[PDB]
Amino acid sequence: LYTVKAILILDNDGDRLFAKYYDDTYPSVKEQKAFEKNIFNKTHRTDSEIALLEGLTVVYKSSIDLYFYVIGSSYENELMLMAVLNCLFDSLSQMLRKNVEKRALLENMEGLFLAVDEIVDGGVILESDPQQVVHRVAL
Amino acid sequence: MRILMVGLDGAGKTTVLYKLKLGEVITTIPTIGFNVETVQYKNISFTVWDVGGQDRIRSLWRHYYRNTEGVIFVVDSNDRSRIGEAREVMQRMLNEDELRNAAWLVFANKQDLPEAMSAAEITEKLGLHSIRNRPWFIQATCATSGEGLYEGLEWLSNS
Amino acid sequence: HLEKSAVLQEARVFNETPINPRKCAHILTKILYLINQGEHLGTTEATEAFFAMTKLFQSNDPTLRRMCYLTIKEMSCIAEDVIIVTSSLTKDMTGKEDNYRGPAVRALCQITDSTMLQAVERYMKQAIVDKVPSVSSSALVSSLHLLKCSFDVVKRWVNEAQEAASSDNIMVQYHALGLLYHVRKNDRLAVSKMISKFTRHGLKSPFAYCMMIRVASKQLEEEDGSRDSPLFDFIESCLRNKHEMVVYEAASAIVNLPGCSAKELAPAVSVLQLFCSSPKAALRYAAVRTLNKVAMKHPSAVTACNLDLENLVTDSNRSIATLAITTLLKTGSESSIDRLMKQISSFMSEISDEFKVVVVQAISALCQKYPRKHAVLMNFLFTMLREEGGFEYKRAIVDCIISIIEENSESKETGLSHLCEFIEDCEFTVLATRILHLLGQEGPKTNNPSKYIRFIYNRVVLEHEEVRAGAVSALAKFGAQNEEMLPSILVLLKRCVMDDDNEVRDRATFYLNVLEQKQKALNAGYILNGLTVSIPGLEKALQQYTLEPS
Repeated sequence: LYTVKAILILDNDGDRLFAKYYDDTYPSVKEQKAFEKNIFNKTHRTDSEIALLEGLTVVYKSSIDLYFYVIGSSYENELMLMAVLNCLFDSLSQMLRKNVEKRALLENMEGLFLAVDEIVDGGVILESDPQQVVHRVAL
Repeated sequence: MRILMVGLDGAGKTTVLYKLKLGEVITTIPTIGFNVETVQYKNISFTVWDVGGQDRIRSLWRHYYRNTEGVIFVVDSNDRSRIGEAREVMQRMLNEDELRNAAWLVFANKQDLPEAMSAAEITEKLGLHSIRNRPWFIQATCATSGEGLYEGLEWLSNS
Repeated sequence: HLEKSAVLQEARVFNETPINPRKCAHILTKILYLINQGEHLGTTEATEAFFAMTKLFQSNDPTLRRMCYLTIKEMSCIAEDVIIVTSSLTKDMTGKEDNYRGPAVRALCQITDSTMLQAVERYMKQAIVDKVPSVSSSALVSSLHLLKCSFDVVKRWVNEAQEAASSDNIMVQYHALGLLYHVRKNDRLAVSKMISKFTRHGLKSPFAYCMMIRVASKQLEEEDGSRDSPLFDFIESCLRNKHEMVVYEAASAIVNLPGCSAKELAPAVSVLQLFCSSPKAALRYAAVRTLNKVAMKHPSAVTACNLDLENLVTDSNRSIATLAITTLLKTGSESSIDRLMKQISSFMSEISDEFKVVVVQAISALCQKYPRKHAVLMNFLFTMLREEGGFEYKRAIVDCIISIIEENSESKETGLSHLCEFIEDCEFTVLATRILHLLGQEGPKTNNPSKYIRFIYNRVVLEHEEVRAGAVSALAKFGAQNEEMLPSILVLLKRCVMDDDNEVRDRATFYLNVLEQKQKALNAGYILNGLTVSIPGLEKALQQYTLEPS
């Protein structure tokens, strides 16, 4: 039981606006931020549903001032990961009552924290239905 | 009004609480933890923290001391072997700074049992007469009938 | 954003009388923020905050309940007397609504230990069977965590877990089958029964397929007693549902280790299954591949080739281009190597930095891995030396030299000699060490050592200690192996360079004194060819494989 390695929603530098680690491989801030900077550097300023970083398929999207991440295994493809990443974007948008930017996330830090935990649970994909997550969470 | 109800295991603390809240005599399990409930009596809303009396939990009561306006100490009047132990627990409880001004109400309980010690007997054994620093009262109770319970809530509300 | 101390502290009021769902929930949000923003809690204040929160469980509000689940899991390990919160979680857990149901089981089960395992079971059995994915999946992941604390309690849940397995709902099934495989296991055979039951079915759950493919990938013919085939009628060997990841995972295992052989509607020996998905968008990445395939990656390789090769050449996007190199690498083999090498040559032109180092390493590495001759490998290794001139390293001097003395040595030294003409001290410690080590060790009669010596002599002056020390010791061995050489050793060693620097002096005083002064029983003994300091494997090729599409 494992698909998603980690989820990060990063500003346009790779610094932690947010990350919640569905791996046990980053718990300390220094390394959680390093990871975040690492994934953001590869993936950014080339938007696609694919990136390969650290031998893992990284699926990412972007907004005005954020890049949104799911990191998962590379034995899969973008599309499986993408379903998590689409939930992540979508659910935060509907939850916060505003599209994902740094402003929406900061506006409601609580909605963001709770919403992401419903999407991924210890690296298993707990939820992937944006609607379900949003009802499930209370602001 | 904030109330802490403690006593040794099997004294009848939860029976008392749910008799008061539900007018019902429930079938208890030992409380590994607390029960907390709000009870209305005569315009007062008593928030009662019933904290389990077995040893592991007994070690934890001190976290519920702070903010306590009154203390209900339940005693099983039929258990003579453990009365000294009750006395020991209660005496050092009386030394607790967070419990310093809290009203002290002893329930001598299971008064319904033929050989139950009397409230006077219990008062002597627990050393209640020697409390000069705050309000105390002893009340014979039967939590199953409900006897003495509201006389307790009454006394307490007159803190 | 926040300060961990202030927020951990103000939480202590909960422990007393105040419960205020709004205030406490906020304070909790702040805790989650301290972690999220990236901060570390202080233990005294954490321990205190944890005992305080449990009082807050009395008030049942969906946002406060939510805060409480995340905060207790994060604060659980950096807190004491946490056991009190179990009851409160059970109380919450039985309360109907997904907000409580799912999030509580997960928070409760995390805190729950084998003593406590028994308590959660009634509520767990009720939560696992749910076709409402939140409650069931959280309960299924929760059970996985609990297998640690106590196995036996979790095992009883196999029936509820199986019940969830029968859903075609993606989560409920993924979690149900995945968890089951872990749980019921006491022997292979009982797990195998669980898998066969779902196995005949054409799911619409890609995740279940994937988790299961992995269990399945090996030949299982004892599924539900016995059966006459490794058969998987769920995509692993079948292709009932198309979706490029599932299709890729399945196709690479089945082809040369049947999970079942090829069907007209489900290729599973033939190379096809990957290939029909192969022309695509970004999606193509799974599809285009290979791995194994009948009988080789090469007939397979041709299909997909248009896709992998055009992206790899065109895209100087890192994200696309990486998928394109991995995909080229996958369609590769012994045969493919002609094609793979031209492409990899081409690739650095798109991304040229580290990627440059990697392609000049790759073309050599591929030649060593997939034979186009060992000589060609050396010639590629020259091209690597030429292009980078510094991203070769120390491990390269040892690996190039060891590899070289299989055949290349006379040539390699000579090539190296030419290569040394490059750049006097920016060429690095390592190249000088390679021409030096090789010229020392071979003792050129293939070319005149005088060019080599003249080249090395200049490099030493302005380059690091380790090479200058290397140069004296090499010279000494060079003396012992070849008598002729001794006159050059003397002009070099008297110099302030190859001796009388620092480290270089100490080694030199020894090496010199043994050659000059002493018998050279020692010197003679010491040179057995004049070999390296260690003989490892062939490190470059694996390194290179991962490093290129990063």
